[PDB]
Amino acid sequence: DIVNRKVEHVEIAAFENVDGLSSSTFLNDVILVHQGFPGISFSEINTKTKFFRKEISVPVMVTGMTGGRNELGRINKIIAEVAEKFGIPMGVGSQRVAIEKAEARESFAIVRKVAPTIPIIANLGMPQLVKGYGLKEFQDAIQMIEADAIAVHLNPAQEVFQPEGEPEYQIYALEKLRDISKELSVPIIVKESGNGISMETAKLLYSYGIKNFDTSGQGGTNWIAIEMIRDIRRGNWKAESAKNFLDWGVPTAASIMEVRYSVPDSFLVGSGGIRSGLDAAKAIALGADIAGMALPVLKSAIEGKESLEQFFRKIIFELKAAMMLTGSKDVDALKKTSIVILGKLKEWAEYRGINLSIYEKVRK
Amino acid sequence: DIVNRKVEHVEIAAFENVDGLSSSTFLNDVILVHQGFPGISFSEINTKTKFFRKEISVPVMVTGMTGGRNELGRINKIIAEVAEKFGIPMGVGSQRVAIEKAEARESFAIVRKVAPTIPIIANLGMPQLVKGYGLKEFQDAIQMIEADAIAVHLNPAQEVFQPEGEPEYQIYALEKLRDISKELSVPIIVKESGNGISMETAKLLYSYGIKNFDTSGQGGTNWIAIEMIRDIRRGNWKAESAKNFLDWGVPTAASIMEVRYSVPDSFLVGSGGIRSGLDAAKAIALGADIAGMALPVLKSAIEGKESLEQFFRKIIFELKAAMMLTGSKDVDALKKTSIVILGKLKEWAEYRGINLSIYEKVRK
Amino acid sequence: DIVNRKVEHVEIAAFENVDGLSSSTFLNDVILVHQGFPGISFSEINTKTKFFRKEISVPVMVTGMTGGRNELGRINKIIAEVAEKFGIPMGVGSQRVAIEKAEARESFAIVRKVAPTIPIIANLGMPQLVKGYGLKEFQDAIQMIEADAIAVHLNPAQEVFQPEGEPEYQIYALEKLRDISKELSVPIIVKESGNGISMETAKLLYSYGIKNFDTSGQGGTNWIAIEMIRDIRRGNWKAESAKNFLDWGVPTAASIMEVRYSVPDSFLVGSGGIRSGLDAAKAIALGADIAGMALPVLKSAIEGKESLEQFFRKIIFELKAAMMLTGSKDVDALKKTSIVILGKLKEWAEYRGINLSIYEKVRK
Amino acid sequence: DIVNRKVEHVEIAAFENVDGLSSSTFLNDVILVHQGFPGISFSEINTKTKFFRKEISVPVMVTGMTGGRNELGRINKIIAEVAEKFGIPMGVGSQRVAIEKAEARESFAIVRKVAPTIPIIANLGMPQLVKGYGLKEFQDAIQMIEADAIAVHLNPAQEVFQPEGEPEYQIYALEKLRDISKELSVPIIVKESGNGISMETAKLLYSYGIKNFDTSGQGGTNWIAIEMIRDIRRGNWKAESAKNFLDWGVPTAASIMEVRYSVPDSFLVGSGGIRSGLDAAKAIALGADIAGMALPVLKSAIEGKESLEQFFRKIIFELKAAMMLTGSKDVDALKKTSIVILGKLKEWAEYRGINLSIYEKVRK
Ligand SMILES: Cc1cc2nc3c(=O)[nH]c(=O)nc-3n(C[C@H](O)[C@H](O)[C@H](O)COP(=O)(O)O)c2cc1C
Ligand SMILES: Cc1cc2nc3c(=O)[nH]c(=O)nc-3n(C[C@H](O)[C@H](O)[C@H](O)COP(=O)(O)O)c2cc1C
Ligand SMILES: Cc1cc2nc3c(=O)[nH]c(=O)nc-3n(C[C@H](O)[C@H](O)[C@H](O)COP(=O)(O)O)c2cc1C
Ligand SMILES: Cc1cc2nc3c(=O)[nH]c(=O)nc-3n(C[C@H](O)[C@H](O)[C@H](O)COP(=O)(O)O)c2cc1C
Ligand code: DMA
Ligand code: DMA
Ligand code: DMA
Ligand code: DMA
Ligand SMILES: [Mg+2]
Ligand SMILES: [Mg+2]
Ligand SMILES: [Mg+2]
Ligand SMILES: [Mg+2]
Repeated sequence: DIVNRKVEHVEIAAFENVDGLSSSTFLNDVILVHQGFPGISFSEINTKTKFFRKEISVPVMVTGMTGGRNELGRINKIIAEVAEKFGIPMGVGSQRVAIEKAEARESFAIVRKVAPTIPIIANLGMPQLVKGYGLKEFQDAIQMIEADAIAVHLNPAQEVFQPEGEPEYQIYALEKLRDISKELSVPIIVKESGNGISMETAKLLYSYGIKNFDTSGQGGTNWIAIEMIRDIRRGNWKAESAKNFLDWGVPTAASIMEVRYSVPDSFLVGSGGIRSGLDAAKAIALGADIAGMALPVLKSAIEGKESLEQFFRKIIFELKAAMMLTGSKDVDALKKTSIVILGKLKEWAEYRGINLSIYEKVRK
Repeated sequence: DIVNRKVEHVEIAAFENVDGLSSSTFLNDVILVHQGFPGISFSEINTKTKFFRKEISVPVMVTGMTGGRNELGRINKIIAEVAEKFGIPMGVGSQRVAIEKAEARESFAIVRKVAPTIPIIANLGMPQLVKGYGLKEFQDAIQMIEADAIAVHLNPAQEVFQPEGEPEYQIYALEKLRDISKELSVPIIVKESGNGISMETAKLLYSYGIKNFDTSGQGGTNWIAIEMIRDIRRGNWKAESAKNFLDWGVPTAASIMEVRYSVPDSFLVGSGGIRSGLDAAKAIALGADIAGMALPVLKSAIEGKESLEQFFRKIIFELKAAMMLTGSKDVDALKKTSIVILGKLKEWAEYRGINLSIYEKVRK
Repeated sequence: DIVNRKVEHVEIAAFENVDGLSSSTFLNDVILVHQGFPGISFSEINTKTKFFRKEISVPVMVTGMTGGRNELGRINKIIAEVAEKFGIPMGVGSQRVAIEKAEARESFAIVRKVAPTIPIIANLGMPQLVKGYGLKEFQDAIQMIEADAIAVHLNPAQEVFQPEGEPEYQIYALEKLRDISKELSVPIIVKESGNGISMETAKLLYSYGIKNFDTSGQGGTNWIAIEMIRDIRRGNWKAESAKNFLDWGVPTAASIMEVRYSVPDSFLVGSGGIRSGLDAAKAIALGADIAGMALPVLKSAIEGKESLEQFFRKIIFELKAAMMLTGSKDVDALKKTSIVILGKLKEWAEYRGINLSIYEKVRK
Repeated sequence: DIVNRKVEHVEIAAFENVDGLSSSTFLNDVILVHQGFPGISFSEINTKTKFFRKEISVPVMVTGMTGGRNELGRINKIIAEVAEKFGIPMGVGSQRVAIEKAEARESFAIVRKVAPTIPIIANLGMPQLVKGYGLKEFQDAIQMIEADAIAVHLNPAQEVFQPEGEPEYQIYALEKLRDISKELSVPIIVKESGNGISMETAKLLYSYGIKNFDTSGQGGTNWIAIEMIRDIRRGNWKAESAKNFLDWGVPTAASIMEVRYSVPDSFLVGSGGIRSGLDAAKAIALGADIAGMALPVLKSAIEGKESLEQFFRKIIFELKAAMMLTGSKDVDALKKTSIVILGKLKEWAEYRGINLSIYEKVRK
């Protein structure tokens, strides 16, 4: 019933009120400057971009979500087969459960069966690095789905409020991670889980050789909220404490700036409450290399394959519309299109010593 | 039934909820400084100003709206005959439909019949320049109403979400436009359609010899909203994507600043959600040479001639009041009266590198 | 029935919704810094201050309001006899009506009968200076109540929307005013009427020898609103235009700054929506020499003598509390106590080039 | 029935609507930067800190509240015995009543009986120093509970609106306080009472040798509100005046900055509307040495011992969570962890000349 937590996560995320609960992406404060004369035609817009060694159709990825059981695997199947069809990369949920129990291995292995060509991304938790995971468990997760990269997740917020949570993040784990990167065939992405990557955390990770980040800021799926609900449900007293932390974290937009600024040469996924292609566009324009999505993908896949195919169409169209309307012929042009940064995001950046002049240069 | 789109545009704009829907002019953030001692009498205020080669009574124009059918032409008739009476210039709707079908030619030609002296402004769409329009179609549109100028419209936003939309804006079209200006007897205005002119777009247009701009920013008629409604109505899936773009664009006030700043010597109409003579006053004060109106004129003309005559009286009075209360004896004095720029418009201008010092100089 | 407008003004102001209607003082944005150790006792706080040649008990005045009829004069009687008792100066309403009709002379003359010692301030409208008033009409108004000063009022906003309004403010009127000051035995105050004095207006007035100003900014009695109501009532079409100007003007707080800054050595009444002793305190602290009130005094006087005596007690106490809690032993100490300027007032001051450094110096 | 005021204070504070009534801590504007990789384990977080000569378990204190009667003493008993159990320091309510009546001495003396080891802090009012309290009354208060320090309270705000209030704060009282510190065996803390310490007040107190401050800013228990309620209840006319001052004071967060900045080397309690361990965390991070609480401790103690034990667990956990999620191994690390200062708090600090650069340095 670490597999029970797995179904509870999906069940709450999908059907309960946790999307952006008391949180904010700050994407509100980002405005793409409209170009009344785009200088391009809609049909010649090229959404292709690179994702490590492969090429992907759209600068969007599905980030890690689930696995560890049947109904969980058949979700992963729906996601993967559609992701394949659209040429967009897919992460899988934490593979811990598949390392601990061989029955859960199938619900992850299905992904590569049904999606042979797209980038697939493994997933293990940072806490497990403190609790005696090493080179072989990583290679396990990797070869189990023939992953093109592995995502190690940061979730100290969640672990703290989780009823069975493991809030251990000793510096030792980074020495280990860095050694494991020596021996690994594929690159590592470090990703948060709804609470965002600060420039301190980015710089630290970078100092240990981490080059790929996934922001996962607040404003999307509220993981403190999900554990709060699990806490309420067990009459665990932590529930009320969690309530005080519902807006803890770096908002996604702020995280994107923070990471891009503190480690310019990084490969950067901008995720955490990306809900439309416009949001994807803003995130990329703001500094991300690719935009990441979880929850809305889950909600669609639960409704069935074509429901999700319609979702990706809507996202892709939206993105292309933002590109069109900024005169951005391809992903590179979008990355350097004109933006306005307003309100709280501005105040944030200024206080954190993010120089708006030198920032415009770093993003391009 | 490109004529059907023409009636549907009028029918939605006039009777459905699209005026400023999730959009904003930012005119809110503009404050005309009250002068307790004006230094003038109300009766000596002179609202006269030049409009290319003619002189107009008020620094206000009715911008292009409709034509292509009977009930559409009898609207144009009401507008034009009232515009004439008040000595205010009038643009007509897109003349594409009249180029394609000779029956629609009457609904445009009526305008010059009933309004012999005021500036009348022709209208063709930018996409048509990529789709084989040229010198002769322009001269057609012009001589068809004995136009004093022709407005070429930017509507990539609209075209994108339009169900039958043509979102093609290749750079070629500007090379063509620039050549057509060589041969044309009247000047060209480039205008947007509810989404605004950025300083990048202004500068580009200017580099092709365009000197007359009509901002048409967001915060008035929401053209994305109108197409969304047409999409909902056809059960076209684009409807929901459109919903995400309802606040896409440059707000009018911001656009005025952007144009005036990036191309100081421009002749500049400030339009997009101008609803009162106070709005007109702000737009002029802010940097516009003349203020532009569409939707409220439509709504009045639909109610009848005198309903619209009362409207122009209200607008004029309001304008004169703002002039009086700023001690502005004439349109020139208004253009350099004292203002305050606040809130989001300030943040916008700062981020976009609009120097408030050097701006005050350019508008004065 | 210029006497009828007099009754209607009181009747609307007193019983209808016009106090701060869509307007704002910006006093919100002014904060008096609390001193946990004041350094004084409440009982030793000295509220005394000078008012031209006289001394007054409190740095507060009742500004001009009414007269011209019986029920209007018996209001002036209640106000005056209470003002006398409290040693606070009182302005009277416009004396135009008393110049035009000798029956109205009594409703003004009563004031000096019942208030022999306090400063009484005469009142005439600026428009009348263009319409043939001069030295003798001024001396009339003065000697009619043995005034210690005369207030000439600026009301171009009001006159514009007034149904029988006279919006004439030629520069000639200042040449005349300046000559009339030559021959007058008492000083002149120029005051606005709900719409505030800008720094341009202040400077202009100053260049004609005017040294005493009464801000009367927006956020209090909305005089555009009052005339709008009169308009609605006569089915006058101006009603709707007025509605668009409901928030026209300089907010009181801004006006105080603007005047103090542009003419440092001025004697300055801060009025326009002063509703509590805290408001009075903020206004003085901000830069006013004395605080001015109209509407709330009217409303109390209408309820009877003791109702108004209780009002002045409440005001005085409130003021003293603010003085106590800022460690301000007397009016001078309050004028230089510590403040915070926030929000929109700050943005206003910055845009209008009011240097916050050099401002803090000027207000001391 | 100065003991009646004691019962009324508790009875209103506890059961009526006065917590943060029209007031604000500004803690909203303080954001602790989330660290996705903390670099520590939750279990190795050390919350210990020094409190004068003693060491305390948590950087939190219960600030002074009550005493003077039986049901008041049995509250003090519950608080103290729990405070003891958790190793957190406790202040007692004003000991005036125990100096005046020997029956009230028991309700204070109980505290040291049931809490032998924790720091206990005496309490006397600043007004009593002008009304002939001296060395011996201080030593009385101290030895009556074997206090480790004495808090003298600033409450001019309260005294002003109190029906039986004594608003006397002559400078003389500081000369006296300073002399009394000569002869006293324990240190003196100066604390406010819901209205905050300004940098002027801090500097003044410091110039008289005061080194320990307790901010007690607005946004928590509204003492003006409490006296307002007492006023309403006695039909005292001051009630309405009080209403106008409900948001008078320095917001806690602002006060913390102001004190830390004006007197860097101070020992500083940050109190006034601290309601969660997150609030405690923010206050310490911001500049406080320890966080202070009153009202929520009262409310729990009223419900019984274990209700309050649960409360302290909740607070401690919350605090440790904030520490964890900022990678703060101990109280010192938290004091120098990364923050963002936004909105009104930023505007406040800027206007008050608090240099954000030189501030970041002072807080570490
Ligand atoms: C049901 C669900 C389970 C998830 N589980 C995982 C996990 O196993 N590992 C992980 O790194 N991310 C996990 N995520 C977090 C996402 O990858 C993502 O970083 C975060 O939810 C923010 O994106 P969103 O707001 O678009 O969902 C999960 C999200 C959802 C909705
Ligand atoms: C019913 C209607 C039809 C319009 N059609 C056209 C068009 O043919 N060509 C064009 O350049 N502008 C067109 N406009 C846009 C206006 O000229 C104007 O730029 C825009 O609506 C913003 O102004 P408003 O908010 O005052 O309406 C149309 C507006 C309306 C309301
Ligand atoms: C009923 C009434 C009549 C007034 N008439 C006059 C007038 O005769 N002359 C004048 O200078 N001010 C006049 N005032 C304006 C006030 O002196 C004051 O400047 C303005 O009302 C703002 O103050 P308040 O908001 O505290 O009323 C009048 C105000 C009221 C309420
Ligand atoms: C019932 C009650 C009585 C209090 N009485 C005292 C007092 O005797 N002396 C004092 O210095 N502080 C007194 N306080 C004020 C607190 O010590 C504290 O400074 C203030 O309430 C702000 O903290 P809070 O918002 O956490 O309650 C009292 C607070 C409460 C709730
Ligand atoms: C958002 C996120 C990281 C979800 C997985 O949490 P978990 O603690 O259930 O993962 P694991 O199975 O690694 O404990
Ligand atoms: C606001 C605006 C430009 C309306 C005309 O759009 P359209 O696409 O119907 O014009 P055309 O007839 O040129 O296609
Ligand atoms: C607020 C104010 C100035 C009221 C008097 O206006 P008015 O135009 O009735 O005065 P007058 O009697 O001078 O015309
Ligand atoms: C918040 C606070 C200081 C409460 C005690 O006030 P009080 O005036 O009842 O105290 P004392 O007993 O010293 O008069
Ligand atoms: Mg886990
Ligand atoms: Mg078109
Ligand atoms: Mg008049
Ligand atoms: Mg007391």
